[PDB]
Amino acid sequence: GKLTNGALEASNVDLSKELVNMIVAQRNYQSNAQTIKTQDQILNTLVNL
Amino acid sequence: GKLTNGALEASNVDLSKELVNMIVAQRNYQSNAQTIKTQDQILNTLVNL
Amino acid sequence: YSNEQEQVLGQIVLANFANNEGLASQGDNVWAATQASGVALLGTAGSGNFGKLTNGALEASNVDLSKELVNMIVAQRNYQSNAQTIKTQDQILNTLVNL
Amino acid sequence: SFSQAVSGLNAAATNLDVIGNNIANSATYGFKSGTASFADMFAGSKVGLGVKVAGITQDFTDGTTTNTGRGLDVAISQNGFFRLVDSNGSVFYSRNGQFKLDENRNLVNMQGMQLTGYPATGTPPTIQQGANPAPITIPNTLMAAKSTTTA
Amino acid sequence: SFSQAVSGLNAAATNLDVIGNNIANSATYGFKSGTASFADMFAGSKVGLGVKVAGITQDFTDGTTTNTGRGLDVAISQNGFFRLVDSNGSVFYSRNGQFK
Amino acid sequence: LDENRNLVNMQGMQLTGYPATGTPPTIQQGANPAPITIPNTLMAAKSTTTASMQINLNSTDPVPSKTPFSVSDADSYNKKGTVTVYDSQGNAHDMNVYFVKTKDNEWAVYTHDSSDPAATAPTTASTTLKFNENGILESGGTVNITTGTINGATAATFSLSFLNSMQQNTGANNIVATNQNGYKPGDLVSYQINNDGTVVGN
Amino acid sequence: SFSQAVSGLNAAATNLDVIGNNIANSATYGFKSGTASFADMFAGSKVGLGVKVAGITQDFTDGTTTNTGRGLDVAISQNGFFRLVDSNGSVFYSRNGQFK
Repeated sequence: GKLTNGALEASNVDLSKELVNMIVAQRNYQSNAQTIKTQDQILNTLVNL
Repeated sequence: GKLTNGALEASNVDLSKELVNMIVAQRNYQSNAQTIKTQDQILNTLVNL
Repeated sequence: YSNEQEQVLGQIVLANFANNEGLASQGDNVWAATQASGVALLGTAGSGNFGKLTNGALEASNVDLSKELVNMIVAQRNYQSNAQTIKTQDQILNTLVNL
Repeated sequence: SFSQAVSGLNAAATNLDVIGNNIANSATYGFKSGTASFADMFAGSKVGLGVKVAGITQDFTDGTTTNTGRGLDVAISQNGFFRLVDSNGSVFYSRNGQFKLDENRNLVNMQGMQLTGYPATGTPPTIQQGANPAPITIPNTLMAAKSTTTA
Repeated sequence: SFSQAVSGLNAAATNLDVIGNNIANSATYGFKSGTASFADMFAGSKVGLGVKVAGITQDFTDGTTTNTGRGLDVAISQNGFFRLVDSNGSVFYSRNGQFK
Repeated sequence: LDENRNLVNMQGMQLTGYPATGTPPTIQQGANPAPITIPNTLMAAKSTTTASMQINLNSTDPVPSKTPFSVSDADSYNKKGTVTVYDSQGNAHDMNVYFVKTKDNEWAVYTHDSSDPAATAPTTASTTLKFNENGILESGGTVNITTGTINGATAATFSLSFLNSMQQNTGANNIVATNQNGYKPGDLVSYQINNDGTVVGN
Repeated sequence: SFSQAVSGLNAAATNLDVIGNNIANSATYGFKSGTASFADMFAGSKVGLGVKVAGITQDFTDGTTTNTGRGLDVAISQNGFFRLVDSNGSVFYSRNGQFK
């Protein structure tokens, strides 16, 4: 393509899209933590008989 | 169409029209956010439970 | 045209069903007919039960922001309220299994 | 013994989903907001087993007309929809007024649906109401000269 | 889940963004105002899936012909577009009547 | 509504209600309850059988100077009106009824068919109305008037009632009450339910 | 919601636009005064919905008759319009008398 002097290309990042994606990612991260806790207790009962 | 000499096109925008569309779009945005707040809130109670 | 002559190429056909609430929205903002909805029952926009049109006009979304916002708060509380039942059922079963 | 309890969560989520859908599709011209419809269940003996969902019902009542100008846009004020066809030939119905002419010079909405109507046949051209619906197109060809017969 | 809402949230941002550009483009000479059009979604169930932008639409009415007094300035009156080519050779069409 | 125009709830359970029968259909309080339906079938033409009209009269109106009765002459009669009646085929028959004064407190009424030019213009008085001293009519208000046959449509016979007529000086002749029991065939437009529980369709 | 208020906003802006256009056109030799006319909306409910613009009505009273002294110019005294045809085709109607 063509060029243009006296100008620069931006970072093409929108905080609107990232903030909503950050919230979703955090919950997904929170959620999987339940499985470890669930798997931990489900094994604690068995070893303790 | 005819080609008027020495004339230029206007901006085709009337500020009075968008100065209120901006406000209604904003109010829609906080409404969405309250949803997504509720979605985060809901997921939050269930995950901590 | 430039000959001061008027010509017609067709007319807009309208289809009103014998039963609403039977149009399953598919993909974009369109509806597809099926059973429990009746025949298409084509017609013209002038007479019959089909209403008049208006060129250069468009319909709004027929929604109320105020009604949805207040229903949002009520919906959330109901969704949290049921979560209390699950928590109660969890504790009530935990005491029995552990004796 | 969670069956009745968990059923409420699904209904509550579904109810919340519909509310979110209605507010998400705001300002859409061909939009028709829905509504939740619930139903209790009783299969045992005097013990509620939970809730059911009977389907979402849209609000067919018309909205507010807006003057956007143009010529490829019409509105409906009472009962009556539009009939649209696709490439395969299926029949679709919508209330969207947004129309455009493509390179094939057809009355098409923004998605690719062909507007249908009664074709205009005969000399002089006229619209017959007993014919099968056909796509409405605007040809670039000019009409042939007419031989005078009646004055 | 977030799907019923976040998409609409994104849609809302777009609905704002297309306005902001029009606010910024209020001084250019060949601009045409733009709005957005949306559309709902439906899964196998009868519950909505959210909303996605059906697309950005532009208006093509004619603005006022501001008089400037320059010789190499021309303005269209109805349907029409000037045609331009670049160094590479691509074809483009516009309405800006600024020439040098 | 169901696929076949039946009132039904969201679960497919058919609604019940009072069956409607009669011409015009009514509600039977003792009839066996039956499912309520809203068919879209069009009602046919309804023949005109009963009509009513009340006309106010003036006590200071002079006798017409041109005594012979004429249909195209304004002062040959006193009052002319358009009576909209319908036959068994729904065709619109507009009747021209003419009022003429012959002596004190006595009027002669004529009937003319306007939708049918083939009919003969009235020249002889159809019936006579005699008002009492106080202007209250006592008898003679029921007159049988027949339509004209056009396009293979049977003529319509209806009884016209001049009941509840007054003669006191009201200044000028005016029309306040006109109605007919026959209507042209129509099609269903919309339906609604009243607070009393019946279903009424437009 | 905002529908009533925004519709009234638009109607008032349109009326102000018409008034401004009438002020601006106070010197053209064939102008006709324009006015707005509105109407309200009422859906199946009982509460009002807003206001449209029922349309723009031109005034067709004859103005004064200035005498400039040129020969190639006329002015109509009553109902009637000059019929003109430009370039390709089309039949336009006018009342201005300045004839090139």
